[PDB]
Amino acid sequence: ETPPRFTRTPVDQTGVSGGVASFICQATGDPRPKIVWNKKGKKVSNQRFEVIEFDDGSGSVLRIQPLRTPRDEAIYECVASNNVGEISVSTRLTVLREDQIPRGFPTIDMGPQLKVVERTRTATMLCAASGNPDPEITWFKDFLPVDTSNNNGRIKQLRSESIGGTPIRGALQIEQSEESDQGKYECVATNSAGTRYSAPANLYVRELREVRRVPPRFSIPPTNHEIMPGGSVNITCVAVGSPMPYVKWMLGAEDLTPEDDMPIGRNVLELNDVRQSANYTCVAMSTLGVIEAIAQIT
Amino acid sequence: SADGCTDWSIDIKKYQVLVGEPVRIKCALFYGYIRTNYSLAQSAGLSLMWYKSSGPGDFEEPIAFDGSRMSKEEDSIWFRPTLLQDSGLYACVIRNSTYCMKVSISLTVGENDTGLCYNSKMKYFEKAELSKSKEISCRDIEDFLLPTREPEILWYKECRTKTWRPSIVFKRDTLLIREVREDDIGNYTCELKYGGFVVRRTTELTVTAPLTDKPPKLLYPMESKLTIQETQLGDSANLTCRAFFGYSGDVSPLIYWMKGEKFIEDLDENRVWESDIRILKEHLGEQEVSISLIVDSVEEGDLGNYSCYVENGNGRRHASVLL
Ligand SMILES: *[C@@H]1O[C@H](CO)[C@@H](O[C@@H]2O[C@H](CO)[C@@H](O[C@@H]3O[C@H](CO)[C@@H](O)[C@H](O[C@H]4O[C@H](CO)[C@@H](O)[C@H](O)[C@@H]4O)[C@@H]3O)[C@H](O)[C@H]2NC(C)=O)[C@H](O)[C@H]1NC(C)=O
Ligand SMILES: *[C@@H]1O[C@H](CO)[C@@H](O[C@@H]2O[C@H](CO)[C@@H](O)[C@H](O)[C@H]2NC(C)=O)[C@H](O)[C@H]1NC(C)=O
Ligand SMILES: *[C@@H]1O[C@H](CO)[C@@H](O[C@@H]2O[C@H](CO)[C@@H](O)[C@H](O)[C@H]2NC(C)=O)[C@H](O)[C@H]1NC(C)=O
Ligand SMILES: *[C@@H]1O[C@H](CO)[C@@H](O[C@@H]2O[C@H](CO)[C@@H](O)[C@H](O)[C@H]2NC(C)=O)[C@H](O)[C@H]1NC(C)=O
Ligand SMILES: *[C@@H]1O[C@H](CO)[C@@H](O)[C@H](O[C@@H]2O[C@@H](C)[C@@H](O)[C@@H](O)[C@@H]2O)[C@H]1NC(C)=O
Ligand SMILES: *[C@@H]1O[C@H](CO)[C@@H](O)[C@H](O)[C@H]1NC(C)=O
Ligand SMILES: *[C@@H]1O[C@H](CO)[C@@H](O)[C@H](O)[C@H]1NC(C)=O
Ligand SMILES: [Zn+2]
Ligand SMILES: [Zn+2]
Ligand SMILES: [Zn+2]
Repeated sequence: ETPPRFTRTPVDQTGVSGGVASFICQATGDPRPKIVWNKKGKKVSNQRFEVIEFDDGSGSVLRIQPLRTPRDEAIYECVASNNVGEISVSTRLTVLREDQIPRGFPTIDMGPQLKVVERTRTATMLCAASGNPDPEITWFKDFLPVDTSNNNGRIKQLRSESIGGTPIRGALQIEQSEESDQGKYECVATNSAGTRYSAPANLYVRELREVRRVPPRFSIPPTNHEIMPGGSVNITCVAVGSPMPYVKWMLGAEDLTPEDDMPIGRNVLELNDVRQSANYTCVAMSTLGVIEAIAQIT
Repeated sequence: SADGCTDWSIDIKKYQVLVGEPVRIKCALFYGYIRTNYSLAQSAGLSLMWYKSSGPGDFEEPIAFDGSRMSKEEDSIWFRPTLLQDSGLYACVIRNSTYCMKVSISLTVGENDTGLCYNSKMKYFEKAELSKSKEISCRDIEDFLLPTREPEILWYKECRTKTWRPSIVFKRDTLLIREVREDDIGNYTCELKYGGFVVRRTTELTVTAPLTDKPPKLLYPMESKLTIQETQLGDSANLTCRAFFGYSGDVSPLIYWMKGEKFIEDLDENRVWESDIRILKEHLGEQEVSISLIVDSVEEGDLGNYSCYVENGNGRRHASVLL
């Protein structure tokens, strides 16, 4: 048997009226501790306050769904209670005056929009936020924060890499979508001045569907031809797929077809005045994949 | 990844232009998602391909450019002029053998509404305060502006040519009002000629009263007086709070109830609750609102002083009634 040990401690924060406020408090111990939230020293009991526990069993989240500012502008306490000991921690919740907000408060330029996705296919949610100190994007799923400690699994986080003067984009990408991912999704922009929440967006996972897209394959691969220095040759390379791939001719690591008129599906390399042996390669690329096949001229 | 690209769903920037207008859409990847020149991804061995789908969920297809109407230049696509058929989603994709990233750019081409010089769906929106200055600019015309040339822009109010008062400056691509009036609400259409094609941008201006230096006004209950209302224990009791709110920013007004010191959230149960901030009247951004406190079933403990509180950045006011 062990006393409670805090693994995650809530942090002070500043919200906005009508927004939401989420405090996280995780603790480990044997037996599993029980978490209790106190507002102004008073255990919370309210329609506006929802206490959602992790499926880990260790830890809980206090959610203030509407913020009223004078009411609930206060100091809150997370108390982890064990069979053998009690440990407590405290935080400050400032609900800022919706009239007065600092210039660089984090704002949601664009939230996540509702999405419906096939089973076992990657579903991605986008968020765009900005502030005078460039914010940090976190994600809450069904009132609980989404944890990707590192990119070990399917639910990866994508971060924009802007150079400045642009909104920041954070994306929640779900690879190999299980059935259990559907529900409310909220993007949170955290900043030193305050934190702001995006409007919720439901993810709906539905029926598996037919394979519409097929990766590119060579229908007519380039054929080897052996014409000697006098002659001229036309080499045809045709690749197909769904979508149809762009097909370009390369010699080694040099691009031979221009980037503005790259043809679709079929590219014919016309060679005049050839004199020396070459290893030309036809590259057929699409959004699904890239493939390359080599024709040798001797 | 080799098997699957990293899709950035759609970009925040949307292009919406009238048909017959030249427009240039550029890859959002270089301008917000990754830090790289276009010609710097090309040097590193990455290729730039464009796809087009008619809708957000519909299938993507390759594009073949002709160079005259639809020309692919650097990291952008040029439409000279756009056609109604050009609407849809244009996916910017950069990839090599192992890397792949893509994002979708929305492009909408439409006709202007019947009898007007703009499409109501495609408008800019700006706010302004009375007695103060407001500058409206013709936005998103960088590609048409020469720093050494005057754009010769015409401005219309309500799709009609009007005579503008000398208080409005009209310098280069901007219209500046030195002192705004409620008369100044409306739709401003900016029209610029470029290469024989007319480009337009339309802004709708909303006008409000200036930011208040005064606190809210308590109508009922009156402050500095105690109004009495007591009822039977069996029937319900309703208490309304009417307040006037000057324009302190387009925002939800701070009007709430308080019983002595409690916030009507502690012992409410299903018995006491607030009225949900009905908005009685408003004009020029000033709102007359009301919130009532209701005791549905009366008890002896409900009796006592109930105080309505009203607050903005300039101050607050409380007034109380008795049950
Ligand atoms: C958005 O709405 C506006 C409506 O205001 C529309 O553009 C406007 O009307 C027409 C468009 O065809 C253009 O005005 C032209 O003015 C020139 C002189 O500058 C005239 O020569 C033109 O008249 C010709 O057509 C007449 C039709 O019967 C003939 O009788 C006449 O002899 C001429 O051949 C023409 O009227 C101009 O583009 C504006 N004008 C003004 C005043 O704003 C626009 O087309 C709409 N957008 C779209 C995408 O349709
Ligand atoms: C394809 O492009 C990507 C992105 O430019 C290349 O990945 C970079 O490669 C080197 C070392 O691997 C570094 O510049 C970065 O650490 C890599 N970035 C990422 C995101 O992987 C990749 O090498 C390119 N592949 C080919 C074959 O050219
Ligand atoms: C500015 O343009 C809008 C339309 O783009 C006008 O809005 C219309 O106004 C009247 C009543 O308000 C009706 O014709 C429609 O119900 C409105 N349409 C829309 C889309 O709101 C508006 O009146 C114009 N402003 C001025 C001052 O004329
Ligand atoms: C309680 O009584 C008040 C006053 O009669 C109600 O407020 C009015 O409600 C009517 C009908 O919804 C509106 O037409 C008026 O504009 C309201 N006046 C104000 C100033 O709010 C209130 O709706 C009642 N609430 C309940 C549910 O009992
Ligand atoms: C390569 O393609 C071009 C265009 O389709 C053809 O014109 C070439 O063949 C022609 O054949 C001779 C008889 C003459 O008409 C001349 O114009 C071309 O060389 C073709 N070259 C091949 C297949 O070697
Ligand atoms: C073509 O490629 C093969 C294998 O990479 C190589 O052995 C051969 O020498 C090349 N020929 C020329 C002319 O580069
Ligand atoms: C981007 O391109 C310019 C030339 O157009 C170059 O001078 C500059 O160094 C590039 N930016 C880099 C390498 O960060
Ligand atoms: Zn008025
Ligand atoms: Zn008037
Ligand atoms: Zn007082």
